[PDB]
Amino acid sequence: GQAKAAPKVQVYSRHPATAGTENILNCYVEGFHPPKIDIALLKNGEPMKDVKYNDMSFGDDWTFQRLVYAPFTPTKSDVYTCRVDHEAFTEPQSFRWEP
Amino acid sequence: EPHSVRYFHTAVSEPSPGVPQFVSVGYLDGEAFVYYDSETRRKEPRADWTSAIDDQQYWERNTRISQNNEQIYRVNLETLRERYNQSRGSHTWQRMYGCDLLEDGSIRGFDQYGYEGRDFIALDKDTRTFTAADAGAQITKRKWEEEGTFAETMKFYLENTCIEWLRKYVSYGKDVLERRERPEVRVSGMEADKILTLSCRAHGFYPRPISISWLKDGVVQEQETQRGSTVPNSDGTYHIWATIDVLPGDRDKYQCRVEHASLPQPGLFSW
Amino acid sequence: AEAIIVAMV
Repeated sequence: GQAKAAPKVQVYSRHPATAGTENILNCYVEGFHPPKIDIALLKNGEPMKDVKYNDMSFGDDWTFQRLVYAPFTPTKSDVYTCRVDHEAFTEPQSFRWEP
Repeated sequence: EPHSVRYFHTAVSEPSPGVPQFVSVGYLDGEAFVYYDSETRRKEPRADWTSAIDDQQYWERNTRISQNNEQIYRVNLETLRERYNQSRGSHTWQRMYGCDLLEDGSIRGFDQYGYEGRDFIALDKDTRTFTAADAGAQITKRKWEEEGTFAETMKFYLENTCIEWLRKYVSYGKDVLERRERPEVRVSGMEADKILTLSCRAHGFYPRPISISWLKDGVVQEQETQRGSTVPNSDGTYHIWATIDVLPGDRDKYQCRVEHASLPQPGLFSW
Repeated sequence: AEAIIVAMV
């Protein structure tokens, strides 16, 4: 009966990334239904500080969208990923930022 | 100069972290300006220009409406659970409505409802009927139609009240709606398996509409370019990327063409 | 501004 739609996830930075510079890291999660979801921004697998969550929205196909974001200073060492858990997945999924 | 106001309602039967029982967000031209959820139970701004609203009773009047809407949708979720003969559990009720004001002054309006993420019922405002997706929805189609009140009322709201607030909103939001922010482009490359992948990223453009193209010597490589969807930044600007797989040899033949209102001519960008 | 009339299914 219920729609079961899995999200697709884009990870990206507010500005072109240059190591050592102040930036904002973005995770955009779209296309999921039902709206129950867990979205996490991870620094080297660990939880990041100062994450915000803009208001959930949705579109004409009724599926939901959410922007999770956090300030960060990217470096050549660190690995930033977005971890997304939702019942249309078989298991939590990870999405990698590319600088 | 077209403009839209839209309100999005989400009501769930079992809440979860991030998902209140009831949430209403108002959008002006796709940017948010009012918020209400069932945990704080007050209307609150989401854009600073809402401080220009001169109606003193605006926030308290709209709070009570939202408090009505959450009471009624709790009831609607219950009605639909019995109608569709469902168990108690996680369930979703959703509604979009609003008006558009087009370039020539004409107007459009919409009122769509969705249950469990599928269509349910939607207003055809210019025949004053509803389209039902379902036999379950036809029960609602009949109730609203035989009573004969609701379609005429929403039609009046969409064509009238909604458009009067939109003109007021568009005027208050003048600075934010009209700004232009140039995209900041970087082109990146990666050779894997004697195949070079070229990536174009446009960061921070406003307004939303943008066209991003990969060009081999000025010719569009439409069926070879893989592009992302327009995605929001935290400041109200947007982001988009487009990649192209090429032969490492042809490499200086490729240019990324970004077309956006902030640029007097399309920007050409090489690696 | 949101509509005053309520939407009872």
